[PDB]
Amino acid sequence: EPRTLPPSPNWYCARCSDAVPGGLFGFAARTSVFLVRVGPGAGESPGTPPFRVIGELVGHTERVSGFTFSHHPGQYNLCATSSDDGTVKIWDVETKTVVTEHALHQHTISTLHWSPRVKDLIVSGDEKGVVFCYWFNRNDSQHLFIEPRTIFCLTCSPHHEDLVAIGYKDGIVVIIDISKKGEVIHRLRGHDDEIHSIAWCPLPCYLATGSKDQTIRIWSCSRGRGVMILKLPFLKRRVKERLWLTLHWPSNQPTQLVSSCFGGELLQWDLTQSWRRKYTLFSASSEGQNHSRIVFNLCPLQTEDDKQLLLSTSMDRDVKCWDIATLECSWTLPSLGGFAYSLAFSSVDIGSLAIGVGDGMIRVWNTLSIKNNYDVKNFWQGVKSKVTALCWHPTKEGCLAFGTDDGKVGLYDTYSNKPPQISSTYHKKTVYTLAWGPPVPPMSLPSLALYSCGGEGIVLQHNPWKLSGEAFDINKLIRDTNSIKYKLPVHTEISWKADGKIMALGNEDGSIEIFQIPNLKLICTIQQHHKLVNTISWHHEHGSQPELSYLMASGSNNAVIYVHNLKTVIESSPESPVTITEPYRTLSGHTAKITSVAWSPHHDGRLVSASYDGTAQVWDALREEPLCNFRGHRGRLLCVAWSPLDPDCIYSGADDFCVHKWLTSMQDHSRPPQ
Ligand SMILES: C[n+]1cn([C@@H]2O[C@H](COP(=O)(O)OP(=O)(O)O)[C@@H](O)[C@H]2O)c2nc(N)[nH]c(=O)c21
Repeated sequence: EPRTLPPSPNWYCARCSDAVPGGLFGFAARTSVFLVRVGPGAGESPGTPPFRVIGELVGHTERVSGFTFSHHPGQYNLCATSSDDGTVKIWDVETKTVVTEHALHQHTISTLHWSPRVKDLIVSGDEKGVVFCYWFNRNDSQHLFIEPRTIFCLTCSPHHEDLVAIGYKDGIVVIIDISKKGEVIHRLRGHDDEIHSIAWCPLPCYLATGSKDQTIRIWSCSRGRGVMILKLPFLKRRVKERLWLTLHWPSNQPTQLVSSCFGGELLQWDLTQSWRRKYTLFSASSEGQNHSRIVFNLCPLQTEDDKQLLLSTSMDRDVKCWDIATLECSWTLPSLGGFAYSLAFSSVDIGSLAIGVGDGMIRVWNTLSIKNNYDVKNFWQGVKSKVTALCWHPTKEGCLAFGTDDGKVGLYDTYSNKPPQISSTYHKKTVYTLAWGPPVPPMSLPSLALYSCGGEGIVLQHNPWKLSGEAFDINKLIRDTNSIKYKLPVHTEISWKADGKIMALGNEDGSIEIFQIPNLKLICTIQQHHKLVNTISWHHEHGSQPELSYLMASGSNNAVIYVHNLKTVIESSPESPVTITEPYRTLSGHTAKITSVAWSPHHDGRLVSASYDGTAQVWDALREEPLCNFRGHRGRLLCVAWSPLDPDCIYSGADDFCVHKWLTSMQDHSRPPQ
């Protein structure tokens, strides 16, 4: 399996993640459940954090709203999910397949719980207050209804196999007996708002409830009354955001109770110090290890080497693992909240990978961290909208160019906390391409200019030193230099040659026009593609044969990839432009549009391509031979990038909300699926 940057855990679900001893962690994300092996079984270096994304539960067609592991010894491999598609599925995580399922619910399911006491019991509840009890082994059921209120959470008793606690949207908490046709045994009034979490005392009774009303309440089953009220402290920061108050009652420390707080802070409440309402802040000493937005779920995981771990899911899109013994953050697994549109490695900071995501946050992945496989920085300043284009500055470290789907073009400094400069001139459509190169008139009359291409077909030339100034339409220069009466084509791609002496423009009609410095004289037009040009890449200038740097790969809405050698036509320097209609090489194999191509900086004529067919293909372009096909993604690939340091390592991003880091040598398939 490849190293994976997963989709964000789902929000506002009382229980859409869970863990089992060993062990294995699973979290709902969009329509799937992603499994994470944690501990010795993850197979990681003694330095790097002991975890790894190993699998995915695929089958649901709508949002997964609930997830629960079977905590019965021997059946830690069984789990259950709930979905907005109306179904409850039982899974086998070792085969990622569905054992059995049901669709008994007639309304949108809220959550579900695997009974801690009965091997095959799974209780679920929907937003009309309907509860189904499901025994999957003998395929039995029990339609129940308690109160005409929206169910938010439910938790089976770990001690009594017939007791189930249910929390509602209005603050009502009930404990029912499922053997007595769902009779309300206790009715707990006190909360004024949504119940988010319900935890029973691990010792055989007491139970704790967490609510949006900022209070935690401990109740006694004997008296059916509340014995303790814990209100959240108004702590200091370390934006209108509502609270989510979830709980964990550690079986090791029955006198302690873990909860979330404002801003995603985690708290450990000492219940013996009742009147003192004494708590301890998680990672109280260290800064920046804590979540920055609210926490939704908490899952206890004891590893095989007896480590007490706690996993948290958050709105800040991080998944964190805490050591309960120290209350410190062991590690962090970042996640994506949208499409992975662009990938770009810096030529200055060689291992620095920038990721353009559809949730309005730029990720910078330090792929060279020895102690951390997921060293990822977030940048949300002045972005908001989807980042659809990225390009590092070629010489200035920490300077990143970015473009958004609403036509914005910006300059972000990642070494500092300076707000990004936003260009005044913007495109009427999505910025699909950015490129650095030598400034052309009128700008040249800065060392490098930032070029941006938008969906409307305009390519703007930006000034780095004066971003708020006026960006120039290069069509105004092309029209004059090459003397063109009729209108110019819709540009869809821009790619500079390595020497900065040649700029290539791809168009909606499928043609690629070849211009040259300093006035963009049209010396060549490639008529090969008959559909919109998506991507163009020039070969690097440090191959065995320096004549390789005249090779140009291109991808369009057709599945066929073309390579064109431009040694002759460029070195001939024709005053009359030349039309080329023959490919120097041809790469067939993909079955859908090509979104991205890139040359390996480690080899000669080795190309990687990203396609809507759901795969990435590695070619030996010179011999037109497919080498390996990566099929890890479940969606359509939007971008691909070669590791600058490892010749065997490639990164890819798709609309499945995933970035995969994979090895060419580990791929069994050689060509795309047919
Ligand atoms: C219009 N357009 C679409 N793409 C590619 O196609 C993806 C999305 O294309 P889309 O038109 O936004 O939606 P659709 O193709 O699924 O119907 C983007 O992530 C790009 O990789 C494009 N890529 C480039 N370079 N230029 C373009 O004008 C362009």
